[PDB]
Amino acid sequence: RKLRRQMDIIVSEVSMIRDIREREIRIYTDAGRICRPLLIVEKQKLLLK
Amino acid sequence: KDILCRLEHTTLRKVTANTAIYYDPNPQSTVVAEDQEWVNVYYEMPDFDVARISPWLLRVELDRKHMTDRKLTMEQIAEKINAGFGDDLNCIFNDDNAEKLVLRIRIMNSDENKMQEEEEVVDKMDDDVFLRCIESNMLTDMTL
Amino acid sequence: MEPDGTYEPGFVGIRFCQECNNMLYPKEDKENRILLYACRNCDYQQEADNSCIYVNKITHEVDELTQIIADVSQDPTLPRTEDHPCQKCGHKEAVFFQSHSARAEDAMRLYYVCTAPHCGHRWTE
Amino acid sequence: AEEAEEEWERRNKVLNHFSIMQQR
Amino acid sequence: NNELEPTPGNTLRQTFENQVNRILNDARDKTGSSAQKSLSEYNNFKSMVVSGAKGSKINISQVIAVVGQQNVEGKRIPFGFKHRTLPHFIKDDYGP
Amino acid sequence: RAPSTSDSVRLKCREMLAAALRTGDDYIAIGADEEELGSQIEEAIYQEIRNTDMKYKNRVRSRISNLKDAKNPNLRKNVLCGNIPPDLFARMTAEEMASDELKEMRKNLTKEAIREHQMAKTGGTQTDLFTCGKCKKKNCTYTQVQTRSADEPMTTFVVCNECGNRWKFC
Amino acid sequence: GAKKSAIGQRIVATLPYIKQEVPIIIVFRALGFVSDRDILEHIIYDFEDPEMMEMVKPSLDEAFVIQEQNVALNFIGSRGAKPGVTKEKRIKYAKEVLQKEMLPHVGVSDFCETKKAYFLGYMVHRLLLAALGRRELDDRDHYGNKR
Ligand SMILES: [Zn+2]
Ligand SMILES: [Zn+2]
Ligand SMILES: [Zn+2]
Repeated sequence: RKLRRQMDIIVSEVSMIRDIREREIRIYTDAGRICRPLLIVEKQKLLLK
Repeated sequence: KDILCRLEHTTLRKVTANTAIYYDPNPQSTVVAEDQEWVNVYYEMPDFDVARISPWLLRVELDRKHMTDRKLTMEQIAEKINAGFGDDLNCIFNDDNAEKLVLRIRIMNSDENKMQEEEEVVDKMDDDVFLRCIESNMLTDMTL
Repeated sequence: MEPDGTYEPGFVGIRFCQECNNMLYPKEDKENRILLYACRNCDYQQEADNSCIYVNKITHEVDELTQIIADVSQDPTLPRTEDHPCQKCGHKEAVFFQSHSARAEDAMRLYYVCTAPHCGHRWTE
Repeated sequence: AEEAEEEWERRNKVLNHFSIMQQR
Repeated sequence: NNELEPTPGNTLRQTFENQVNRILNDARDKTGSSAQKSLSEYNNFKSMVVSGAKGSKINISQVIAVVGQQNVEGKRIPFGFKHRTLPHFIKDDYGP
Repeated sequence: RAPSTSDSVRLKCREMLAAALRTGDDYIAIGADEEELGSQIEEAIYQEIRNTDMKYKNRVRSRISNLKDAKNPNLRKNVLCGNIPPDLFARMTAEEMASDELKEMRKNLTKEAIREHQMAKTGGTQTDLFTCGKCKKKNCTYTQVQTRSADEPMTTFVVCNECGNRWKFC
Repeated sequence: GAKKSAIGQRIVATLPYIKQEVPIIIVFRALGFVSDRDILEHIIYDFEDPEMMEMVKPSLDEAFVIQEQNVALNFIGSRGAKPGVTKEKRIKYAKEVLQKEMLPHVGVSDFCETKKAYFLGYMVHRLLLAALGRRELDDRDHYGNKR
């Protein structure tokens, strides 16, 4: 997650998913998914300065 | 609500709570500790043809929470199982005051020509797979 | 012989051989009147140890509490509570949830799970 | 014999392995 | 807390969805009765309802008081987003 | 009065009934012999059947387990004394001789648990607002019908439960 | 009726191209695994759960009829068509379908049969969890499950 926000991982395709109930970490980089930007919130505060 | 017990299609699978396959050599002296004095005090049963029956025991368990919800007894279950498959099927149970409702089933060996009398390398029915067919046919076809 | 004891004789899951690595089928020896186990591909045989070899109609005990690990508190998508008296140590910020399965569990009682290090336990209130 | 004994085994499945090795 | 008495005829989860049905129904009907007495006969909005057209008592609360429950196929809103409905809410939240 | 018989099967069943009363050591303080009362119970069962069949052996099994229950000492002491007659003990109409102590309280809540099943059902309705003009009571309900329709205006239909009455709100 | 009386525990999946339905445990015999210890490892990595055993126990009986790996390669190609009475030609067809046709995304090489066996076990274990009582049903209208 830290390297994804430092212009090292393509955020327009690579998606990271962590699940605990199924213990399955799925990562899909194929075409067909719809993504959109969001405001990252860190420590119940807006990261945007 | 008394007529509801006769009209509702109460399946036999819902009544039975658990079913296990045990290995009981001596029928009078079983290996189960909690169900030892029940199969021993019963002596009026003609135990003359039970020495060459099927040693494999198929003990079923009846749910007590289902008895109080559908209003059923223990004398109406043994009289129906023996009247479905045939007379070559033994049935026994205990009172509804112990720790759980159990029911043991056995076979009725004629002790005459049921032991390789005519050889015939075909094998009628193996004793290990004989109880699996009845266990899966009584919980669906037989209806109280 | 009283309605108080539970039923847990110890059902064996599966046994492995030492030559074929297959599940052994139960059989009976009429020469010794005992219980033995053998397969079909080989001729390996061994003595028994118990009697319960089959079970039918599962799902009766509390199954939603098991089949889960203590890593459910690392997900920040779960709310916290103010319960601090624990059964091991004493830490607040416990995680509570239902069951989330097929039957979803008829009991709506919450399952308090702590998040403090050095624990690995689970209970209910 | 894998093509002659398989069709008859799935039809009824009432046999034992002791009768197959003895014939061979 | 494992102390609620379920309704005889259903389970425990089917009882919770039934107890909250009469709470939200009485909540949207009590507030609508208070708005009926506030509007006088001079208001032209009530004249459209008293005349008998495409408008009744339920249409007044949905624009001033409260709309109500938006059920789907009779049943309530199911779960299709990891036992939730929207990511804006927390898990295990049965809020109205 | 101890009845006697000549059948071989009947003489064996009377001896097994005496062993059920021995468990507990209750016949010593009362004074009744287990052999005399054991023959009176088997005689009452054979009087109604008068035949040796599988059903005759089912009734005997239901009477031995009721006497071997160590959790109900008061149920067995009532037969050895003079509270419960020996012939009436095997004439049914009692629903399994095994209550008292704590079992009697379980049977009371058993019939009450299934009785309340047909009381609340799945719903309720009944808002109790409209007044019926046929039985001077307010047993009317509402029906949120007609949302858009066509040119017909919407109207909440009011159908009274009792006495069978219905009309329109507008 | 009177044979096995346990048809409900069967699986008989519908493999591509294949006419009728064939069991899935026969494929494990062709992947180079002739023991129940290795096949159970592909399904779940923790066999210490007695609840997950009663579902796979009746399915293990269908594997004792075919023990040799060469025999499992013939049963698959025999149901596709009928190239006469030569059993040798039916082996080559089952070799290319298992690699190039069956699961092409995991690899179509010859040495990929080892990696392909572990991928099939996870698919079987996931279906058994929802068919027993430990997993819900997947939604079809879920946009995350579509492209
Ligand atoms: Zn073996
Ligand atoms: Zn803790
Ligand atoms: Zn009326």
